[PDB]
Amino acid sequence: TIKNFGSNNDGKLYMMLTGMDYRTIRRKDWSSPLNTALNVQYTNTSIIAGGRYFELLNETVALKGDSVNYIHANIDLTQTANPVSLSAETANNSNGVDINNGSGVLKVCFDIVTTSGTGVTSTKPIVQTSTLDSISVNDMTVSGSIDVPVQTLTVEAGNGLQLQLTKKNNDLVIVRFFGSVSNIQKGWNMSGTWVDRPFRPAAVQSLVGHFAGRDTSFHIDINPNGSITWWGANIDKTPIATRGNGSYFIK
Amino acid sequence: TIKNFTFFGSNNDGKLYMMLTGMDYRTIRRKDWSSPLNTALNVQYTNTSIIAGGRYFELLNETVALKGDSVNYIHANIDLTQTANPVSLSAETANNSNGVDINNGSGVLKVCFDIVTTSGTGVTSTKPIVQTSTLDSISVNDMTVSGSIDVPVQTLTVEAGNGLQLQLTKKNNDLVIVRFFGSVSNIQKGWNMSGTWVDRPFRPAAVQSLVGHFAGRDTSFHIDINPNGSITWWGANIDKTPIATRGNGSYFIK
Amino acid sequence: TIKNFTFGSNNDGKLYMMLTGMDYRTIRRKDWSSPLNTALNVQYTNTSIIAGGRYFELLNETVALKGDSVNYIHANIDLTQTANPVSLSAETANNSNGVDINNGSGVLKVCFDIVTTSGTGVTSTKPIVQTSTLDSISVNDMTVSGSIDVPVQTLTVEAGNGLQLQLTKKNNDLVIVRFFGSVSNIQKGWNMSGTWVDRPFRPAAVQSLVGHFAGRDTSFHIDINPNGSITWWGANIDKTPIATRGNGSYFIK
Repeated sequence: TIKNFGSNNDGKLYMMLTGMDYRTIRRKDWSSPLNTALNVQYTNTSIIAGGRYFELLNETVALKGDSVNYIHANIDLTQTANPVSLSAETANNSNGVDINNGSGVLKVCFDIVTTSGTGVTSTKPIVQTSTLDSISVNDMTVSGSIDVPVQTLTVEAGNGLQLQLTKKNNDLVIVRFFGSVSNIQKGWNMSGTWVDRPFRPAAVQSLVGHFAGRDTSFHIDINPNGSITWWGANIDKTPIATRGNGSYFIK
Repeated sequence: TIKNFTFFGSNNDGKLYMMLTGMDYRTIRRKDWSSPLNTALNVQYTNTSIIAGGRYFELLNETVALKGDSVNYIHANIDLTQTANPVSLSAETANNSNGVDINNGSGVLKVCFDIVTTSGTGVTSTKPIVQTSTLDSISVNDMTVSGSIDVPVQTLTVEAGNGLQLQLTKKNNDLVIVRFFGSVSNIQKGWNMSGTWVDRPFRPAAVQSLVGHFAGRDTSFHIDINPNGSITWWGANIDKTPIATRGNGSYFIK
Repeated sequence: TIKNFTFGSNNDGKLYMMLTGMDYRTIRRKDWSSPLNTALNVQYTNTSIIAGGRYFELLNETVALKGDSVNYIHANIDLTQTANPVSLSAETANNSNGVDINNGSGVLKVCFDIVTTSGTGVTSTKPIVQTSTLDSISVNDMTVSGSIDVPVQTLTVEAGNGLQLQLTKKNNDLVIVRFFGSVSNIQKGWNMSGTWVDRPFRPAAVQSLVGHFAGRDTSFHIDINPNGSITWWGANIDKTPIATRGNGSYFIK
């Protein structure tokens, strides 16, 4: 059975409070769903979809065998007896239908159940997405991963030197050295392209590199203006391969 | 028109809603279900929901007149004494948000939610005010950030001794990048540098070997930052003539 | 006094808990005005609390404290006590019990404040943290005043030829490699003859990591290849080992 404990304005209100759109859910299994043959029984699961709260209380959905089943909550607000029904479908058919601003049936997938010919072999929930703008927090613990913006830049610095720069969170940069340097003196600026503004550090950064197949090393300074100063020893006309990773903060 | 739902207790629900979403009186929740329409020096909110002070209301074809050649700060104003129309919009020359607690006392709440810049003839750009979620501790599985994460940063300059200087920057109380400066002289391999030890908040759990480079040379050194904060020299021996020491090395505290 | 409001109260309770991402072991709490500390008492002037998705207000509500003690202030919710389901207690420990009052019977106890006293009055107060338990967050900007804890994995590799690597990976992305051991019998371009880097630490692209020979002016680098093998790119080393040290960093992604 399904209990359905409203107004369009409350639907919108609740969606805004929790930061959900029409393509996700809030979901809590208070007790575990139970698998029997080609069926899942939701014993006590609460769902919020489109800001509308409902409960799955010993509600069984029947499955297709040897398949990945996409379990959907389907909300039809005019079906005043049973507004919510469950379906098992061959694809994620979530439709993003706005049931608080317009007519229509909201379909939203919340579970993925894989079956053999005779029973359930695995279950994976659909993620519950909280879409937020700016967060001020004291502490955070992450069990998976944080995805931050990444930008890349290849710089032909001059004299054969190449830098491949990767910047994450607009702050941490790792520079990978490539190419082969020749015709440069200590203290000389390299003769090629300056580092693009978004990768320039606030203060001069000395990055250590290594000459491949040798026991010798160099460093370069990436200056705040984007210029690059050579601080290895003088190199004559024979190019020497330059390699290594160096890291700096922009901020 | 403005549809006023959480009004005429409404103050108890207001407080409840503010608490659930983590908002104070100086921010909003806001959703344009359809785009506002800009026409000459006017913005027409076609279908926008706002929560201000935990009070939910809708702007349905509600137009605000704008000042020309100006940055217009669009405010929602909530005055519970104006029983017939407790919410109104204004376009103002500054952000005049006032943080007034309308759920516990009298007063008019003003909160800016849009910034609309105009030429002489119409809207040239619109930028919403950010919706701030003020949270204490978060446990999350995964996060995607489109802008940036700001984490705490601490810096320390250490006169390590023998002319070596370290400038340490620590972020999230964990990742440290050390920048070498100064010039080293009169030191042997294996000796502790004769100066100041690294302050406790920058000390690593395990010894960290940081590679540096001698400016203008093909030669390098490393130092160890020991868990006790001491710094051990692991370049070759250096005589009386100082040699300039540079380079960035990174380590984790934890 | 305690004024109760959220008392289908069970369904609204679960609804509110789900909207804010709270379980039965935390609260939402806001002092709209400052509590008053008066001798061995705290007077909550105007404080709202949500516990188990139930909202209530502490209005001129005084809790007597033990002297020279750390007092754990609890909200206690017993839905069977219809006329006054909520009461406050000051206790010698955090005795929060996580009782599910919206699905089951029982008294929920949840600590929300820690009030420390001298012999005569309050010396400090510290609120209990309000925990938001969320699944996936999509955000524009975030500011953190404390710290972010991300996953950390470590790996020690007996790489071959005497070279040892200690790798630490954070957020499944940033790796810092610490070199140890002493290397011998290797040439430039040769793969180290030991254990390859485990799959979870392998980079998408070849990473050159610079190291230093302890007590010397000389340096080397190794390449960690996407297949997990490690290629020597120092000068050739004969039979006599040389101690290898240093930190190098790379991104996996």
